[PDB]
Amino acid sequence: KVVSTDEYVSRTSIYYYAGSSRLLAVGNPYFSIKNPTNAKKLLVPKVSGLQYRVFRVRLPDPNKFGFPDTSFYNPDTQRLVWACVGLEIGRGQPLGVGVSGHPYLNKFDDTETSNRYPAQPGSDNRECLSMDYKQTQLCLIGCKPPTGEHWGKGVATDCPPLELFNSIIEDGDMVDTGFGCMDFGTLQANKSDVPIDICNSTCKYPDYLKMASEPYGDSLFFFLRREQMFVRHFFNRAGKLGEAVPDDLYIKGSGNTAVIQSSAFFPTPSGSIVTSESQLFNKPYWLQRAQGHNNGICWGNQLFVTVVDTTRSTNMTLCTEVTKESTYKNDNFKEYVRHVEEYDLQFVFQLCKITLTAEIMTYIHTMDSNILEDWQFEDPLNKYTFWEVNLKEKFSADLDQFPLGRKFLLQSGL
Amino acid sequence: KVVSTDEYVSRTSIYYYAGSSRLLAVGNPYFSIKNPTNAKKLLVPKVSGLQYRVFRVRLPDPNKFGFPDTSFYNPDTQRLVWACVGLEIGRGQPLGVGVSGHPYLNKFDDTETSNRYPAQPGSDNRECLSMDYKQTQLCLIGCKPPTGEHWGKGVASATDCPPLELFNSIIEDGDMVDTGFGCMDFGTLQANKSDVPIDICNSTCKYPDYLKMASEPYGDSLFFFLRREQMFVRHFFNRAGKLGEAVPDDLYIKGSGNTAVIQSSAFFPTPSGSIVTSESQLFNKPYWLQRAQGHNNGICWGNQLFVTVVDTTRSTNMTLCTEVTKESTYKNDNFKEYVRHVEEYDLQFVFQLCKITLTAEIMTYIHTMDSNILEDWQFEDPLNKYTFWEVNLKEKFSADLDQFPLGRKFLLQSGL
Amino acid sequence: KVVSTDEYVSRTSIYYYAGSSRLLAVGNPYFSIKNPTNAKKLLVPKVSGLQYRVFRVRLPDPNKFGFPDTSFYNPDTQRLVWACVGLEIGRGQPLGVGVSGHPYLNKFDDTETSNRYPAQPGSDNRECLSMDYKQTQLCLIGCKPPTGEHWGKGVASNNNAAATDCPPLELFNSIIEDGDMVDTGFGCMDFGTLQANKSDVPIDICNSTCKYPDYLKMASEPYGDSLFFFLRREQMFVRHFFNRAGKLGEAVPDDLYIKGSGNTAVIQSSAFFPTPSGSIVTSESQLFNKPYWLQRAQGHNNGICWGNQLFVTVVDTTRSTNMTLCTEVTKESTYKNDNFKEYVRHVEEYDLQFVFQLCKITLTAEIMTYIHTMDSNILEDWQFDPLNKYTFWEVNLKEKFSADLDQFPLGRKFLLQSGL
Amino acid sequence: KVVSTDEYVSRTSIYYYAGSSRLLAVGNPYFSIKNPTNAKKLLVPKVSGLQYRVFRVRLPDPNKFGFPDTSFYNPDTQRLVWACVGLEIGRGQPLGVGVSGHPYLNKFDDTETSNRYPAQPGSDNRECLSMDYKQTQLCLIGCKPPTGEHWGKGVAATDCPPLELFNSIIEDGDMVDTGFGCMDFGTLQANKSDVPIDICNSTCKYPDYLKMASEPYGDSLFFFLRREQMFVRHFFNRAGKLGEAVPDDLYIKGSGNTAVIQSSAFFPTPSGSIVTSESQLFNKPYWLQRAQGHNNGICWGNQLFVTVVDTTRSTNMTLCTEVTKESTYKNDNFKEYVRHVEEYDLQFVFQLCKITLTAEIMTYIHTMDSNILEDWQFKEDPLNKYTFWEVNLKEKFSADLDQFPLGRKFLLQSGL
Repeated sequence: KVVSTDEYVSRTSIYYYAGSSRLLAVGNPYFSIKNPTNAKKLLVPKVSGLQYRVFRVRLPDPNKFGFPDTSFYNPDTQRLVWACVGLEIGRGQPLGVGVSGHPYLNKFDDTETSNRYPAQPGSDNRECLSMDYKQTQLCLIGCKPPTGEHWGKGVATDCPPLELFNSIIEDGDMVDTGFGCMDFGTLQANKSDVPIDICNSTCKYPDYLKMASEPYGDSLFFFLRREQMFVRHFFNRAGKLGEAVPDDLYIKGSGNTAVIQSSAFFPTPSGSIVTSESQLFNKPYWLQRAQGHNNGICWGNQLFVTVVDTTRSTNMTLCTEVTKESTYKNDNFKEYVRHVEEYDLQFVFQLCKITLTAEIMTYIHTMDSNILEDWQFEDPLNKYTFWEVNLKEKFSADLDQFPLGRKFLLQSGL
Repeated sequence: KVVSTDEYVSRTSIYYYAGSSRLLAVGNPYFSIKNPTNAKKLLVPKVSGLQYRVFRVRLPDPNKFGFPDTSFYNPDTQRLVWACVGLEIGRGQPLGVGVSGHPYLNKFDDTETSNRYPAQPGSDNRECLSMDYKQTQLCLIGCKPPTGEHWGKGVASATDCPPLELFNSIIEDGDMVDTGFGCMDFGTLQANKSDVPIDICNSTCKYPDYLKMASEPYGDSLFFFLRREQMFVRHFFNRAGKLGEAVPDDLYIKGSGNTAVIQSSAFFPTPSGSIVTSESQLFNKPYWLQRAQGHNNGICWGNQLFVTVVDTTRSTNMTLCTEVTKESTYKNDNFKEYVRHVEEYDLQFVFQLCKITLTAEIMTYIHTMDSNILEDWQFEDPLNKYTFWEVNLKEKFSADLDQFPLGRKFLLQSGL
Repeated sequence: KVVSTDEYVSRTSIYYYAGSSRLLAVGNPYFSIKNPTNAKKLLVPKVSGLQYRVFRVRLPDPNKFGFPDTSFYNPDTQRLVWACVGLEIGRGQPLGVGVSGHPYLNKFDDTETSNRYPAQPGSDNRECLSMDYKQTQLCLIGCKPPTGEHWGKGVASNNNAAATDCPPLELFNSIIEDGDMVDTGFGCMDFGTLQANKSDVPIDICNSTCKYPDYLKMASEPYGDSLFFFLRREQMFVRHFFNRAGKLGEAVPDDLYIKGSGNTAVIQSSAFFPTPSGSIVTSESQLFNKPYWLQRAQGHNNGICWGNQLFVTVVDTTRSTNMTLCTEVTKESTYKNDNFKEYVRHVEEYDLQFVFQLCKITLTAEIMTYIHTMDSNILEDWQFDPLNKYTFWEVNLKEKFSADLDQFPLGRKFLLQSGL
Repeated sequence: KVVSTDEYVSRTSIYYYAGSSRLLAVGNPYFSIKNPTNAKKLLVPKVSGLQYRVFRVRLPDPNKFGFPDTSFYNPDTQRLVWACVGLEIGRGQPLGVGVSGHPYLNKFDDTETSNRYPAQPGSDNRECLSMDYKQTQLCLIGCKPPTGEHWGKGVAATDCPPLELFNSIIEDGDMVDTGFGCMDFGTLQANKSDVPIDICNSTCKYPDYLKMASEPYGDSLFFFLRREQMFVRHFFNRAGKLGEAVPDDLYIKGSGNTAVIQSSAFFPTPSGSIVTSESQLFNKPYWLQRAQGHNNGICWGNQLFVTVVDTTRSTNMTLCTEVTKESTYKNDNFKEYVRHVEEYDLQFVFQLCKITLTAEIMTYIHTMDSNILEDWQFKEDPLNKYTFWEVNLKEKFSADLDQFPLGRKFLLQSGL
C-alpha cells in the first residue's frame, strides 16, 4: 500500500547547503518571568538544558526558487521538493551539569541508612533541596513534528486514574528528568513533590514505538538517543499514605513502632558524568537510507529538528552589588541564575522532482491532500510553539564553501 | 536419537509479520490491592519493573489459516508449522530506576564504619528504609514456558535452621526476579516478614534455570536468550533477633565488661543496580533467529511461543499526590500520596512458514517428542493452571512485510 | 571563491624537524604576586593547570633559509612557505589533580539531603571550602591565534522598565591569550564583572574571565587558518549541591508552590549552585605525548603556516597537581603551628616537536590576486604586527630547523609512518 | 651523526634464554629499622609497592662465554654482544591496595562541605589519618640506568623556597610520586607532617621521559609502558602561617566571627581507585623487535636495566603477636606490625650479535662510549655509587629455549 519515496521521487545531481548560523537562547532555567507592566509579554524566558529544542526549519519552495537553470523540470507536469541528505547539529558552550531544586521539596526522612521510630510528623516539614537530573541526549529528524508520550489524569482507592497521552512535542517542553514522563501539575497536587522547573510542567518522552510504526515514516528519518541515570538518594514523602501496606506483608509494631511510617518512597536521580566521547552532536549524519518509507523527503518545504542535550546544562551564577561596603553583608547582594544554549544547524539538501501521473497524484492525495493543494496542481501547526529557523534566503549551491558541505563532497566522492 | 528440526521440517519462502501493538500494565509496584468483598477481584494489580513478563503468544494455526493459495503443501500428507526467524522486543517509557523498601525493615545497626559496644537493647528496632535493587535485563525465547530455580523449605528430616531445597517451577507472568537477596521463597524462609522489602518479603524470587533448560534434549525452552545482570554492595547492616548459630569459640577472644554481650553477626548488605544506560540496552533492537544452539531451530510447535522478559532499566515509580482540602498554606494532612508503576511493550515478529511430510519415521519421531502435536494436527491444556500475559496474534498476521518496521528490517537483512 | 591550498601550493619532498626543547613555567596557581616596588614587575607569576597555554611558534623564513642547495627555487616567479605535517605535544610531570578554593566562599547550606526550616540568619555565613575542577584536555593548531567565547555584562535598555535588575548577558568573542583561564565547571563568563561579591567562585577565577574555544566560529571561517586540527576531551560530574547567601534577585513565582507558615513562612534561597569534579585522570585517555599527522585538514588551509608562524593552544588539567611547600621559621623540639609558613606552587613542563614540509607557490597573476584578497601581508612580506598587543608564550624555532630527521624522536616516527 | 645499531651490529641465529627465578623482598612499607645498637646495619628494610624496582641485570660476557663452537665469529677482528629480543616481567602475589598515613598529619579542617567561621585556634591540631595513593604501573628497559625528575630547593614579599627541577638516576628503593608530586619532601616540607611518613623524608621521582626519549643513542629506553590514575578523594587545609596571603582584590573582608581569615593552604588526598587484572602491564611478553630509538636492544657492557613501579600489589599485611595469653581481650596483650612483600620473576630471550672492528666502527663506538672498546680489550665502574637490585644471570644462560616458558613463546611468535 505504502511505497518508498525512491519509487516516485526522482533525484537530481543538484545539491544545496543551508546553515542557520548561531542560535542563542538566554533565560532562567527554572521559570519564565512575565512583564509586570505588560502581562502579554515575557520579560525573561525559561531556558533550560532539560527542554526540548524543536526547530521548524523553513526551506525555500523549490517550485518558486530562483535556480539559475530551471530546465530540469517541466512545470506543466512536474513539481519539485527538497530531500535532506546531510545534517550536523552544532552545539556551542562547554560541557557541564546544572542542578534543579525546590525551596519547599516534600522530603520527610532520609530512608537509606537510619530512619528509626517514632516518626516526627509536623504539618509542614518541607526542605530546600536540589539535585542533578538524569542525563539525556537525543536528536529526531523528520518532515512532521515529533510525537511524545506522557501520563496524565484519565477518566474515573482515591488514587488518580492514569491515562497515557500522545501530543506534539513543542519547543520548550520539558524532557523526563528521572521522575517519569507525566503531567506533574495535575498528578501532583501539592506542587512540592518535584523541583520547581517541572512541578508545574508536563515532562514528555518521545513515543518512538508510535512514530516508527507510522505508515509513511514522516516523523523519524533518523534519530539518536543516549540516556543514563542512577539513584543518588532515597527519601520518603510527608502526607497521608493513600494506599496502606496490606497486613500480610508485615507483623504489626507496638509502643514506639505502633504508628507505621510512610512507605511513600521516592529516589533522587543523578545523571552522573558527562564526557566528550559520548557526545552525539557536532558531527555529521548522512541520511542515505531511512528505515521508513520516507527517505528524507521534506514535504511542505519544511523539516523538524528535535534535540535534547543535558550535557551542557550548566546554570551560571550572577551576583549584583546593591551597596558597596568595606565588609561583607548578605543584604548588600542579589543572586541570580541564568542559562544559555548555543546551536548551529547545518544541512545538505538534494533537489528532487516528481512527475505527477494519475497514479502518483492519487497516492500523494491519499498520503497528504495538502501537498497537491500547496503545489497548485490555515496551517494547522501554527497552534504549536516551535523555534522557527528560516532558511529561505540561506541556500547556497557552493557546497565546498561550508564545513558540512566539504564533508559531504568528501564523503560522497563528489 | 534426537535430531535437528532442520532435518524433518521443510522451509518455504513464505514469510509473515505479526505485531502485538502497544501493551500496557499499570499498577502498584509494591503490592496488589484486593477487593474487600471478593478474592479474585483485584482493585489495583501489582505491576513492577522487578517482575517477569511471560508472554504466551498465540499464533494462528497455519493448517486452518486463510492463506490465499495453499497449493504449496499437500494436506493429505503434510502439516504446517510456523518458525520464528525474527523478533524485536519494543520498550516504551524512559529509562529509570525505582526503589523498594519496608516501613519495618529488620535493620539494627550500620556495620560499615562505627558499631561500638555495648549492644543497645530493644524488642522492635525496625526502621523505615528503602534501596535500589540489582539491575537485570534478560530475554528468553521458546515454544515452551521457561523454567526457574529457587530455594525453599525442604523436609524436616544442633540447629533449628530450616532445611534448604532447590525447586524447579515454571516462571509465570508476575513472578518476581531476584533482586540482590537471592532466588528464594521469602514467605516461608523469612518468617518475620521484615528481612526484605515488602515487594518480595511475601514472594518467591526466581532465577532462570539456564543449565537445565540448555540441557533439555529437544531444546524447546531456549531458541535464544540474552541476559545482563549487575550489582554492588551499597550498605552494610546487621539483623536483630536471636542469632541461630553462635560464632564458634575458636574464632575470637571473648570480651568483658561493655563487650561481654556479643553483638549480632547476622550481617546483610543492601544491593544497588548502579547506572542504567542506553548502550547496554537489550531491547528495541531486532534479533534474527538463524541458527539455534539446540535441536529446535525456532519451530513454534503448538502454534504458540513464549517470550520472557525482565527489564529493570525502566523501573521508575511515579509519585502521585491528591489534594483532599485546598487551603492557602501547606498542611501535610490535606494531601494523599500514592505510588504507581507502568510498563510498555510492543512485541514484533517475523515468522517463516514450514511444512512437514508425515512419513512413518517422522510421525514416530514426533510422537516421541510430544504426542499432542500429531493429535492437534488430526493426523485439557495443562498450561491453563499457569498465569501468562496472553498475546493473541491470530488476527495480526500480514504478508506485507515492507509495511512494518521489523518487516523492512528483515527484508533488508536477508537481501529479499 | 575560497579554494583548497592543495590547488595552488606545491608540495616538495623536503622535510625539516624542529623542537622547542624543555619549556618550564613555575608559579602560584591561585594568583600572581607583584613586586611592591617595582609595581609593574611580577614577583611570582600565576601558573595554573587551568590556564590556556598559547604558543606562538616562530619559524625561519624559508625564502631566506640556508638550504644546502637552493637551485630548485626561482625567486623571480615563486615563493616558499612551510606546511606543518607532524606534531607532538610533549608533557612532563606526573598526572595528578589540584584543588582550588576560597577562604570566604559564598556557600550557605548543603542542599543535598537535609536543609530543614527555618533558615539560620546572618550577614556573613561564608565558608573556607575547596573543590576539584572540571577536567579538560585540548590542543588547537593553526597559523592564526584561536578565538574564545565568554559571557560578560551587556547593554541594558533603559527605556525598558526593569522588574528584574539582573545584569544583561552578552556573548563576547576574543583572542585566547597565554595565561587565560579555561572554564572550570561554572561556565565561560567574566566572573569579575558578573559576580560582584567576589565570593561565588574560587579565587583563581573569581577575578578572572574563563574562556571556551568558539569552535563553531573557527570552523566556519572561510579560509580555515585557525584550526588545521583540534582534539578535545572534557568531563565532569556534580560533587555537591549548595545554595547562595544574599537576596534572591528573582523570586519563585506563586504558581510553583503552596505557601508555608510558621517555620516555613520565610522561603529559603533557591539560588542553587553545584560544585564540579573532574573525576579520574588516566594514562589511557591522554591526548598528549603522541604524534599527530596533519594529512588532510577539513578546512581549506591544509596546514600552511602563512607568515612563517604557528599557534599551538593547549589545555591540560591532567597534571594540575599543586605542590605544598613549608618552611621552618623557628626550630623547636615540639610542634607549633606558628613556627611554620605554608606555600603552594605549581609547575608546567612542555616539549613541542614538529615536522615541517617545504612548499613552493608559483605566483601567477591569478594566484597573486587570490592571495592578496586572502591577506595582503603575505605578498608584502614576500617582497613580491597586529598580534603584538596580545600575550603569547614565544617559541623561537628560527635556528632549530634540521634536515636530519632521523636524529630526533618525532622525525624517526615520521620516516617510519610515511615509509621514507 | 647517530645511526641505528642495525647498520654495524650483525645478528646471528643464536638465541639464549635466561631467568632470574623468584625474587622476593620483605620489609616494612613505611620505614626501615636499623639494628638496635649497631646502626649502619638494617634489621628490617623498607619494602613498599610505591618504590621503584631498578634491576641491574648482569649478563655473561659473550666474549668469554663457553660456547661449544665459536667458528661463528673471528675473535681477532670481531667482538660479541647480547641483544635483548624478548622480555616478560613476572609478578607474584595477589592484586591489592595498601594505605599510608601519618600519626601527626598536618590536616586542619575538612574543606569539602562544611568549614564555617571562626577558625578555632591551636598550636598542634595534627591528626592520625591515612590514604590510598595514586595508582602507577610502569616498566622501562635499556642498557643504561633510568633518569628521573624531581623538584628541590634552588638557590637565591615572599620567603617561599626557590624551586629547581633536578635530574638524577632512579635507584632501587626510590619512591614514586604518590599524588603530591615529584619533589624532595625532606627539604621542601620542613614540618615533616604535610605528607605521610613513607615519603615525608624522601624524594618522590618521576621518569624524565622527554629527556630519555631525546637521548641521541637511545640507550635508556628500548621500550616502555606506563599506566597512571588517580582522583581527589578528600579536601583538607593546612595549619600554620599562610606564607602568601590572599590579595585584597580577590575578596571582601569579613567582620566579627569572620574577621580572622581561615587558611586557604588547601591540599587534596589522592586515590588510585580500583585495580583490575585487565589493565595489568606485567606477566605478558614484550617482543623488542625494532626500538624507536637508534639502539635496537643492544646491551652494551653485558648488562641491562629493568625498571618497574607496580602499585597494583601494594597490599600491606597485618601481623599481630600475643604477649600475654588471657581468657578475655585486652589491647595491651598484643603487638601490631605491618609488613609488605614483593615477588618478581624476570625472564629474557637474548640474541647473540657480532661487531667487526673496522676503523670506522671503532671510531663510531669510541665516540659513543669509550668504555665499550676498553672492556673488549681493544677500571672503576661509575655506577657503583648507586643502589640497584643486582640480578646475576652469568650462570643462567641456556640455549634450550623450548625448556622455558618465555622461550617457547619466542619460538612460537617468531615461527622457529
